[PDB]
Amino acid sequence: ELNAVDAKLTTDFGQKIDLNNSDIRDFRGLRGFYPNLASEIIKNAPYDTVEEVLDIPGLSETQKSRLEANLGSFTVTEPSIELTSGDDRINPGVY
Amino acid sequence: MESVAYILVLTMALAVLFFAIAFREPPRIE
Amino acid sequence: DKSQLTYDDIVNTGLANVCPEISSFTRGTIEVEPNTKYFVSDFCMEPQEYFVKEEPVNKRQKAEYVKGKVLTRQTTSLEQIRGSIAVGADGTLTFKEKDGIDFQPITVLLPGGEEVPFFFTVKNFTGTTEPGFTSINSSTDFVGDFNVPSYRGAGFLDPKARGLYTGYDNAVALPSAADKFRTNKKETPLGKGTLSLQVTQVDGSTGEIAGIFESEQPSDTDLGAKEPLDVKVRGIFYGRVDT
Amino acid sequence: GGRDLPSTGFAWWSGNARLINLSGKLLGAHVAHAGLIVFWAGAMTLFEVAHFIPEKPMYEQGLILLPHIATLGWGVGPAGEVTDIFPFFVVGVLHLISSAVLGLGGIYHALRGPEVLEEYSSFFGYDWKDKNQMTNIIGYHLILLGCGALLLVFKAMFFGGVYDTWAPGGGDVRVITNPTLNPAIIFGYLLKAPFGGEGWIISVNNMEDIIGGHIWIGLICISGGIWHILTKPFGWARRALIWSGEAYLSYSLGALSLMGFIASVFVWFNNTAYPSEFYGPTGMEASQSQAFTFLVRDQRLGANIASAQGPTGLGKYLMRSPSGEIIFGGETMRFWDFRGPWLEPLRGPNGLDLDKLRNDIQPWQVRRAAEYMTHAPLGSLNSVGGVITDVNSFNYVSPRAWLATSHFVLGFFFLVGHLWHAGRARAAAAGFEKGIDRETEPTLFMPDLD
Amino acid sequence: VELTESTRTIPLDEAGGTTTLTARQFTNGQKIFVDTCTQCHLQGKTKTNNNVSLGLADLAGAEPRRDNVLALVEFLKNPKSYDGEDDYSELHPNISRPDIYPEMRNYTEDDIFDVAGYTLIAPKLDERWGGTIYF
Amino acid sequence: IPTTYSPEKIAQLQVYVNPIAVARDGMEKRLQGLIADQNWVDTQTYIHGPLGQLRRDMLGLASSLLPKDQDKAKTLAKEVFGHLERLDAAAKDRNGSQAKIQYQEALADFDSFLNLLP
Amino acid sequence: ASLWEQFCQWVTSTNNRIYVGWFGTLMIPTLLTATTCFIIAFIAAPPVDIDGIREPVAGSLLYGNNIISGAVVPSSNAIGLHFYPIWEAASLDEWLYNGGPYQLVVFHFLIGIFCYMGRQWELSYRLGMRPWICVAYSAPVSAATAVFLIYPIGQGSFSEGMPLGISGTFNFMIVFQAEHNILMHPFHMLGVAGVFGGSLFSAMHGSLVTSSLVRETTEVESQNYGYKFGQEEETYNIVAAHGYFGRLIFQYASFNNSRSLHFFLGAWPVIGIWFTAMGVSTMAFNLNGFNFNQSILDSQGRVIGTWADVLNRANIGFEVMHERNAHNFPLDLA
Ligand code: CLA
Ligand code: CLA
Ligand code: CLA
Ligand code: CLA
Ligand code: CLA
Ligand SMILES: CC1=C(/C=C/C(C)=C/C=C/C(C)=C/C=C/C=C(C)/C=C/C=C(C)/C=C/C2=C(C)CCCC2(C)C)C(C)(C)CCC1
Ligand SMILES: CC1=C(/C=C/C(C)=C/C=C/C(C)=C/C=C/C=C(C)/C=C/C=C(C)/C=C/C2=C(C)CCCC2(C)C)C(C)(C)CCC1
Ligand SMILES: CCCCCCCCCCCCO[C@@H]1O[C@H](CO)[C@@H](O[C@H]2O[C@H](CO)[C@@H](O)[C@H](O)[C@H]2O)[C@H](O)[C@H]1O
Ligand code: OEX
Ligand SMILES: [Ca+2]
Ligand SMILES: [Cl-]
Ligand SMILES: [Cl-]
Repeated sequence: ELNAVDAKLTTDFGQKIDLNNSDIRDFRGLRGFYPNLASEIIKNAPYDTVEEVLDIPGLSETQKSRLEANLGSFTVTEPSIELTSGDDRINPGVY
Repeated sequence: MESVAYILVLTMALAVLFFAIAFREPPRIE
Repeated sequence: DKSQLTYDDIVNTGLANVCPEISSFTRGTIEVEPNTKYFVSDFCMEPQEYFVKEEPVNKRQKAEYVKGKVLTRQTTSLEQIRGSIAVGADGTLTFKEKDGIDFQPITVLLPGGEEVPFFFTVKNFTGTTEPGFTSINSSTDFVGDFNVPSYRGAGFLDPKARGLYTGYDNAVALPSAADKFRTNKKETPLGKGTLSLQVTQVDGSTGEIAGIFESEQPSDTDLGAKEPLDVKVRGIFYGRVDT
Repeated sequence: GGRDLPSTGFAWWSGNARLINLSGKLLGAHVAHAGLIVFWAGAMTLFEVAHFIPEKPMYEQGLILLPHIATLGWGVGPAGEVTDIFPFFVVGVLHLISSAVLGLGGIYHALRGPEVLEEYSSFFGYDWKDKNQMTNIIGYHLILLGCGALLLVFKAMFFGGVYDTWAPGGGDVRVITNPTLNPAIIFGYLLKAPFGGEGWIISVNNMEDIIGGHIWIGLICISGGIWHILTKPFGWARRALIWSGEAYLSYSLGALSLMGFIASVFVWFNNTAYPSEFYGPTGMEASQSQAFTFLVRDQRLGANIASAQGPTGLGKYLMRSPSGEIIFGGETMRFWDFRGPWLEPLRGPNGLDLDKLRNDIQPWQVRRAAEYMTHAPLGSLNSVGGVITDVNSFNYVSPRAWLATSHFVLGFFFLVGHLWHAGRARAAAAGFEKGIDRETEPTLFMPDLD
Repeated sequence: VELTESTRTIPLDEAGGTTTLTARQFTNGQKIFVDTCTQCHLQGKTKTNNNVSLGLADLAGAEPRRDNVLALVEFLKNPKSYDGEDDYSELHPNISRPDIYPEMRNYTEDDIFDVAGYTLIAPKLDERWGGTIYF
Repeated sequence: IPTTYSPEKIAQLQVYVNPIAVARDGMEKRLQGLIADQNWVDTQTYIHGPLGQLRRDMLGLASSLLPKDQDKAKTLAKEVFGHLERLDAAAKDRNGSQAKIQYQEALADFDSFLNLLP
Repeated sequence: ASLWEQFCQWVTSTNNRIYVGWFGTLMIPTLLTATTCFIIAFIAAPPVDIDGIREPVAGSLLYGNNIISGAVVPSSNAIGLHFYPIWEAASLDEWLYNGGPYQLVVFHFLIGIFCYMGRQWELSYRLGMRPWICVAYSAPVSAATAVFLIYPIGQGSFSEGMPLGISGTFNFMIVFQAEHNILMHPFHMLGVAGVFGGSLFSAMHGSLVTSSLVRETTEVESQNYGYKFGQEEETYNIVAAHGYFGRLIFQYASFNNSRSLHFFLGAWPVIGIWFTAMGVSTMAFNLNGFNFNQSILDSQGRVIGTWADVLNRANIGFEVMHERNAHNFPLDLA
């Protein structure tokens, strides 16, 4: 039987960047995200849908415009504790 | 039960060491 | 019992694993409002006694707790924990744990040779009192729940390099029997613990509370390999409620 | 004076052993070798100055003498920046000219002086059996060693001070006005365990402690010098020791071996008398810097560094030492006894304080940690920096690594010299250094073992 | 093959401009990279923060993109964060702060141009340029 | 030889005087309370921490000043560092009175250093 | 006459079957302590948290090891260089968990072998011998001190000392190579020259002496009975051995003086092992073996590999997998 993150990689977590589970390094392909906007996204997790990432308080016009410019790169899955415990979304042991 | 076999073979070597020191053939000048 | 002690005075003495105490008895109260929030500045927790619940071969004999000795050294204390105490509209008192050094891995040795590692923690602890409280006093008792995350992280590797998001998913040392083992699949679920913090000593002039705690939690499963044992931890706690 | 093996019984590869009972030639060999030591000091300092980029760190440029001069407070300012190139050049020039003088003197005594000084003067004439004259020479050398220790004290107290890496405002050349004369502190440095967290005398952590110990060392050496000049060796010393030139050489070899081992450990662990602005970080400093650097980076990313648990269950950034102090996590848990001027601001009474880590980290501490982590004393023999799996693009080996390695090798080979000469001194004083006499072979008169 | 002109031809700006380095310029930029950059950027990684490496994809993903000469020169005058929001003048080595970074106070503008040119040429000579620390 | 603060000179000064202003502001906000509360651990970590670049910044200021205002600024900076050293020694001794006197002396020498700036 | 002088005469007696001496009065207690604790720990010690990450390693026979895999596991990385005797533990079980037996065994063993070297000198002095057998023994002593003491000191933890077991020694060597590239270190090369040449010259010496034995036995009995213990005369023809060996290579490559030959036989492996002890002791301070990785470039600048680059690929594979759960940061600083 698959473990938890293998079951996640079967889902849309393996195709693009999950606002609830994906690490901060996955936000580097989106211009203007790493490190500030990605840190705010990870800090304000979880999200029920993708659109409430535009409802994060503290978002200036530039951050809102860059999140609207790349809304099609994001999904939401159920927040999995295997990728979240001990701040693995910031440092999962990968350099 | 392999631990018994390991203990026996190590003990055999250490007993050989004791008997070779304590009960060697004495070197005699002749 | 440190107050003015320099780190040079404390280092290698084991006093850094000791939570601070109240200076004297000073048996007073902290007057609280009906519906506001206060901050707990440096909440500390020194575990003292450790018990693991026995699983007998029977399924009807009473399980009982057995004391354990700590194989790790004086690395068993939580400290510098920030949190909040909320007073309710009925009058109830809600202690909420925000952050700090709020976990320690602790291995306890049982009679019979069983070493039980566990994740002693106060992580995300929410605890409530009885209703009708107007002052944090010696009858204040926060009973509630805390999260016990898995002892091994999900990046941990077992001695055959199997883990959850890293490592093999099979026993590579046995190539024709690689997928026959239940320990091939790892899991790091969230367990639950129950903690009671009974406040026994309050200092009104400084906002210092102290008392005893009893916590109950699961032990390590080693990424789901074995069933978790029940670990009861008794000890004492200290904190500074900001008024 | 025999200069061949039929006239001496020593072959050419043992040929300086022909100098054992030839005092004036022996004095010439010494003075000539001393001149070699001062020559290397001068010429190496001139080389290091000629290969010095002063806006570059000294530890980046393979320098070992300019850090020693800078530690004394010559040509340096706050945080070890070189203000003046000239004092290093002066120290080099002075050693090189004094070495010329010493080489001329050594060559004179070795090639034209009296071969034996006992037919010229009773003051410089020494017989190895003459215990009083050898203790007089001990006393002279002791008086001058105490004067050198007091000269270091005079430099630190009345001549501009020394480099204090622990000084408030950052490390700087400061004048030591209150050296610790307390014998409890100074001599309890000698009773501290040579292990983790105690460090014997390697853990001397302030310039006041060093300067007070050097005042005590100067007083002790001058008192002991006056002692060996005023007294003859006592009966227990005469009955326990071998009294011969090879014996005294081997005693000094044992002392030198001890001192080389201690110097290797001193440059490896101590960052007070070997400041990291000049010698680079220690291994412990670089590991703690790596842990602190990634704590700062992940805290800037929003990670809760206190509550972050690692894969093993210990904290990823912060954990407890076996006595309970809040220390950096990871393998650096082993280096938790490290103290440094960039890290002591973030240390509370219980260890690393959470409030200071949360809101008191300065950019210079981040810069210093990144520099020290990327200048860890790890390097190939061909001077390729970093871990040995790294590719060839970083030309760096720490001076701490070079100094510790060299002086550990020298200390070991001087322990080997002590063993070789202590054994030969005992065999020669006992009379069987040349082999077993056939007629009086001692084993032939003993009972059989079984 | 040789160190050809196509190997030295690199993007100059964001508007499709290109510049071709000289052999001497490439050698000087390499020497400056050995002397000052490699202590953290050995083989194109970044030991202090390997999320932000010297790989070409890493340079292209910055705000604004740093896969051209003038962008790397601007980062070496006024370094920013990866998203361009924060100020890294007190945290990354640069030529505008000789007080805290004296190892680069003797570098001219052409030296910054040469080291930026090497930083753009070196990724197409090494396939492990900008990878994981241990790669 | 400007003999007056040039328009570029004040701008060049700014890079050094901003950490100096920050240090002065935190000296009259944090250090006084730390000494008054007998918080000697926090006093020592303040004078070695956020004050940990005071020497370099002050000496770069005093060198980057006017051609005839270098020496006076340098000796006032050295007096500040001396008072901070004696305050560190007093905090290690846990002496309140000496720490207060040295803090006042450091403040006076710092204010004279500030009056030297154009 | 005095009781103390009678004790001194017994201690320094050449008529003791095993020589004690003053170095032996330190050797015998330390070595017996280390031997007893090593045997008890090798059979029945519980698992030891060597990396200080609560990942205990079973080292003893009763916990599933065999002779090859069994080891007295080094003390915890959490201890580091800290002195960890029994009385510094809250219980014996905690002491066992943190690797206290390794510290006890290693410290008493190191004192004991230094006293063995002193005792070798002592007995050579009491027997009227020349004294330098202890100098030859100082090469294995230096190697043992390098791997049990000096490498922990330089690395800052007794968890980095060589484990007291066969597979533990192999683990030490493999991690050593991945981290220090010891094969590329010339001091290790000098050590390999020392051991290969020492075995070569042992085979040469033995084969030449056995080849030139004087006929003193029949073809039935063993030729070793041609030598009598304590005989005055030589048991083999050195001139015949020299004639053979100076025709096997050439005349001036062969020793004719037996004393120079035996000094060479002593000096070669001793100097080689001294150099390799210093190599391990200097890689304690991270002065590593040669790094020739990406040393050859083509004219474009592309890396042309050598055998050192393949060796580095092997070193990386050893490094990324070692202490798999102990590293949290990108660089293995120590
Ligand atoms: C530090 C190194 C050192 C020093 C100071 C000495 C010193 C000495 N050795 Mg010696 N030796 C050494 C290393 C050293 N050795 C080594 C490594 C070996 C092994 C090869 C030997 C083997 C050896 C033997 C076999 C003998 C000595 C002897 C001597 C003594 C007299 C030499 C003599 O009369 O002949 C003179 C030699 C010359 C005139 C040749 C010229 C050499 C000159 C001195 C070169 C130096 C000049 C320098 C360039 C000028 C600088 C001066 C100034 C202008 C700057 C002398 C005191 C002899 C002795 O025991 O005395 C009784 C003797 O028999 N040594
Ligand atoms: C450890 C070093 C040392 C020692 C013990 C000696 C010892 C001796 N020397 Mg020699 N010499 C040396 C080094 C040494 N020398 C050096 C470096 C030189 C080169 C300048 C000389 C050149 C030399 C010559 C040309 C002669 C001697 C002679 C003598 C003999 C008689 C000297 C005397 O008593 O007159 C009286 C002593 C004094 C008046 C003391 C004066 C104080 C000194 C010279 C100045 C102070 C030294 C320095 C400034 C202080 C610190 C040293 C510094 C490096 C830190 C004597 C056995 C003579 C001889 O061969 O005997 C027949 C002889 O003619 N020496
Ligand atoms: C380097 C300079 C120097 C030298 C070469 C000597 C040499 C000598 N001294 Mg002297 N001494 C010196 C400095 C020196 N001393 C100083 C600076 C002082 C002032 C404190 C003295 C005061 C002094 C006195 C009072 C005596 C000597 C005596 C002696 C003679 C025999 C000592 C002995 O047997 O050793 C061996 C010592 C022992 C066997 C005693 C046991 C000591 C234990 C084993 C030391 C433990 C050290 C430990 C292993 C290392 C850890 C370091 C730390 C914890 C101590 C000898 C010729 C004796 C003599 O003959 O009078 C003229 C004598 O009674 N000295
Ligand atoms: C305490 C001794 C010591 C130390 C720590 C250093 C350290 C350093 N030196 Mg220096 N040097 C020394 C002595 C020392 N040196 C001496 C005595 C000389 C005069 C010859 C020099 C001349 C010198 C020059 C010209 C240069 C250096 C340079 C350097 C730097 C780089 C080293 C390097 O890569 O070379 C390579 C390493 C080796 C060649 C290793 C050699 C191993 C030796 C031979 C081992 C000896 C074995 C043993 C003792 C023999 C007896 C054993 C026997 C019983 C069998 C480094 C900081 C360089 C630098 O960067 O300058 C700024 C530079 O170019 N040194
Ligand atoms: C200052 C300390 C000191 C002093 C004064 C002496 C003095 C003496 N020793 Mg001793 N010894 C010492 C330390 C010392 N030793 C050390 C540290 C060791 C361990 C290695 C020894 C081991 C030793 C042995 C085995 C012997 C002596 C012997 C001797 C006597 C004659 C030696 C000679 O002529 O030199 C001659 C010099 C040479 C033949 C050349 C040596 C060069 C070496 C092998 C390599 C040089 C390495 C160096 C680091 C440079 C690297 C070069 C590289 C780049 C190529 C002499 C009185 C002899 C004796 O017992 O007589 C009484 C003797 O048999 N010693
Ligand atoms: C006895 C003997 C010996 C020995 C010898 C010796 C050991 C010696 C020595 C010697 C010496 C010890 C020397 C020296 C020298 C020095 C000199 C001669 C110098 C100088 C100077 C100068 C001239 C300088 C200059 C300069 C300056 C001023 C600065 C700048 C730069 C220059 C460099 C230019 C032998 C072994 C051989 C053997 C035989 C016998
Ligand atoms: C400066 C300094 C200091 C100081 C130090 C001091 C003060 C010291 C000392 C010291 C000392 C004071 C020492 C010593 C030593 C000793 C020894 C090293 C010894 C010995 C021994 C011997 C050699 C013996 C032998 C013998 C025996 C065993 C018995 C019989 C007889 C005989 C002889 C054989 C301090 C750290 C504080 C700070 C920093 C700096
Ligand atoms: C003669 C000198 C003294 C000898 C040493 C002292 C006695 C120690 C050995 C006693 C003999 C075996 O003693 C006993 O062995 C068992 C079997 O492994 C150990 O048992 C241990 O391992 C077993 C399985 O491996 C598990 O149940 C458990 O992990 C632990 O209890 C006991 O901890 C030990 O008490
Ligand atoms: O322990 Mn044994 O090995 Ca010397 O290097 Mn870091 O720490 Mn751990 O990893 Mn790789
Ligand atoms: Ca640099
Ligand atoms: Cl780590
Ligand atoms: Cl491993």
